[PDB]
Amino acid sequence: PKNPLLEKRPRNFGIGQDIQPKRNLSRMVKWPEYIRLQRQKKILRMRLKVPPAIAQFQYTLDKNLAAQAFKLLNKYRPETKQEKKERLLREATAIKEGKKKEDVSKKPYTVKYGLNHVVGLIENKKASLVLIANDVDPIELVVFLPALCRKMGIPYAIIKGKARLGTLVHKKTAAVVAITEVRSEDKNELAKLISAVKEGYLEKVEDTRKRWGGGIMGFKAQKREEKRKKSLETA
Amino acid sequence: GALKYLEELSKKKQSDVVRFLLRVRCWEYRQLNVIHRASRPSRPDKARRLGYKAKQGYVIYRVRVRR
Amino acid sequence: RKAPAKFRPLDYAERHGYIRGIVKEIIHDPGRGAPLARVVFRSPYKYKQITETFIANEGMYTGQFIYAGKNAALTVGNILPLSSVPEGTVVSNVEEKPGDRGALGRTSGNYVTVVGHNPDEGKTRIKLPSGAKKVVPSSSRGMIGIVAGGGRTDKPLLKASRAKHKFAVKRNRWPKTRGVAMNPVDHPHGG
Amino acid sequence: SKAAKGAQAKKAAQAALKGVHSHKKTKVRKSTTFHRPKTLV
Amino acid sequence: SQPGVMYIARLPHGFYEHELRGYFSQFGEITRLRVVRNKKTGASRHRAFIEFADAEVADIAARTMDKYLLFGHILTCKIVPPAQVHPDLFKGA
RNA sequence: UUUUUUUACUUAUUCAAUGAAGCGGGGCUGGACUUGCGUCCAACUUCUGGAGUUAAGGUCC
Repeated sequence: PKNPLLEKRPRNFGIGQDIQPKRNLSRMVKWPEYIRLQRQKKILRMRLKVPPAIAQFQYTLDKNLAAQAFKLLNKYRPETKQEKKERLLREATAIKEGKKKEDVSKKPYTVKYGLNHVVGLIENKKASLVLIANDVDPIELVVFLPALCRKMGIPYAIIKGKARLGTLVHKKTAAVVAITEVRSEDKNELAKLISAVKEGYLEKVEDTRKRWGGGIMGFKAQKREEKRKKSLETA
Repeated sequence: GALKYLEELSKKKQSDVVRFLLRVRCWEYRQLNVIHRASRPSRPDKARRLGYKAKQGYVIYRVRVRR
Repeated sequence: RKAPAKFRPLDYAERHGYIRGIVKEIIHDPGRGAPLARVVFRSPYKYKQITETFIANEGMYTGQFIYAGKNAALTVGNILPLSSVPEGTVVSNVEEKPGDRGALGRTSGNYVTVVGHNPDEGKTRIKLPSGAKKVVPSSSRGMIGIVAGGGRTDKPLLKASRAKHKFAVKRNRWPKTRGVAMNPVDHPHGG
Repeated sequence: SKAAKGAQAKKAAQAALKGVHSHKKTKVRKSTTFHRPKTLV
Repeated sequence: SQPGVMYIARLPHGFYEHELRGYFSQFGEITRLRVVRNKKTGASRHRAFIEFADAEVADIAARTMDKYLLFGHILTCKIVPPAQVHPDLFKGA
């Protein structure tokens, strides 16, 4: 049995009755200027009309194809510092015993990176697959690169994460990565990935990449326009 | 390299892409301080040909002056 | 002078219902011909009470409850938006825009007459003390009544000392030397 | 309903093409005032 | 209302009747399903037909899983028209 | 395709307020008209110079 001395004291939170309870005022927080600036920058980029060469970067590889591309490219990460030291030690022993360094070291297969290097490989038509980060600032560093790949007949794909490409290339950030050639045990996987990119990304973004981006209205503007058009239809 | 493409694109200041980028960057730099630090050059080809290097000891400061 | 004579900020309570305040003091404001009323309201968001300073309408008294908001009654001292008052009502401290806390009809004996309404596009036609006709948003607030202290200028000042005492707390230029009493270097009327 | 079936199909398509981490955790702020966080000195 | 029939090909080994039904029941209700198989060996011919109760659900699933890279196979998912669906397509389903 | 007019919008710019506190769109309840169920409009405190603040309580653990 409950104590009869216990009582309920409900609070009426109407206008002019009780002190208002502490609510979630997160929609109305006076934010710091850097947070406000980045949010309004994103909002303004949505509100203005985006030319197609910039708006094409909104179309990106999906989760499955990005995971398959990273599953292939994780086998071809560049040589680390300790591995390079061990290789140089083996080559030094080979020189000491009087052999060429090519007699002890094998031809490497790595993911090619660096923006100038990748652009040179695309111009020389040596790249087999190009992955371009979707968030490069300034955007002019990569805004020509889909058109360059289309001119050279190179399969390209826009992918989420310059940091994600940096994890491939042991860096914080990579703007673009390229595959030129792989080993014989991964040639089939590379060809299947290239065909998958061609059939599931490029053919789907062939028509959307030529359109303008942005032009979206805010929430209150959309609601005002809906009220206006229903008012006009009723009247 | 890419910087040749950036040079030829930066020549075309009246194109749609460059015009949009200039508009949004003008808005952002107007909301920022009169003198503030840029974390990286917004025109890397121009900075590189004027002598900027990605080395500890090189800084970029963005400034606006009344015309 | 301690505090300016302004309404409360336009908040949720005044926009949707009403809030009650109590008149604690009616005080003389140096340099102003109209008395001021200190009114204490509750804060809806905290325990501490908030004290405001209004221009006192004639008939207001200490210990009186006044009500400010959309649903407030049509009574002297109450603050209502002009959309909630009928035509012909006289009001004081009328806002030009909702939230400027009072701009029109503020001196002693003066008021603003609510001439008409346009509910279709949300405006209110009013008549100012100068006789001008103005159109203001209907959600602009006004205190019902006439500013206290009317007939102040009916009495002659009768003395240079009384004029001096009037203007010394008012910072107006007194005494006033005529332009034609001046040298040509001082005034265009000089000479 | 047809709207419910369509919503189920859209949710399945979203899960297939983007994953299941569709939501984010956001702090509740009782005040409109932001303070500088206290860091190690 | 109108039922929907989806033809799916390039099936990887292991992606069979129960796997298909369980996967596409997330998209919507499946009324019929048949994987084309050889009668001499019982082995799958890497193609199947799925008959959903709802055509819009079938269409959404087909656009979702078209060109999907699964176990080295780029899946084919198309919607067959009601004019070109066969009356005896789901015999033995 | 370009040039004028007027005629809407908001994203530049401008003004004002606030402790950036309740804006916009829905849902619940009631009232009306309507059509035979869509709108708009209202939720909450008015006899008194008192007091109102540290959540009471419900329900799963």
